[PDB]
Amino acid sequence: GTGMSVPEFVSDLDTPDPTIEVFLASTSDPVIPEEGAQTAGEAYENVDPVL
Amino acid sequence: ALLSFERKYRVRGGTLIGGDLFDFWVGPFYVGFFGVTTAFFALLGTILIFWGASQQGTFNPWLINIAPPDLSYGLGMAPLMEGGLWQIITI
Repeated sequence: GTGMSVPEFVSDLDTPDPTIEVFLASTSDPVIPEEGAQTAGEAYENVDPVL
Repeated sequence: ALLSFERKYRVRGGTLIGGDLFDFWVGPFYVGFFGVTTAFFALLGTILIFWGASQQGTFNPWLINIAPPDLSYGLGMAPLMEGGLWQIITI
C-alpha cells in the first residue's frame, strides 16, 4: 500500500548483459601448483608482483 | 417540509426503471431504484471500513488504514485480513 516498487519491461528483463558471454569465452580454470614447480621469475625478466 | 415554490414541480413520472414502486421523497431527498442501491452500497462499505479499523487496533480517524494486497497475489483474491477487504470496499 505504500507504493514502493520498481517497474520494468518484460522484454527487457529477458535480454541479459551482452558482455556476459564475452567473459565466459576468455576465462579458464586455474592449474594447481605441483611440488617445486618452476616459477615465472626464473624463465624471464619480470616484475616482482607477478614474479 | 417544502420550499415556497416547490410543490408544483413534485409530479409523478420520469424514471428509467421502477415506476412508482420507489417514486417518493424522504425529507428533501429523492428516492428511486438508484437511491436504494446507493444506500445499500454506501452503508455496506462504511460498516466494512469500521470493522477493518476495529480489527486493526485503532479508531483514530487520522490513523485508520486499509491497504491492498501484496504484489505476489497478482490479479486474484487475497485473504480478507490481508487485502480482500480493500477489494470488497472498492467494488
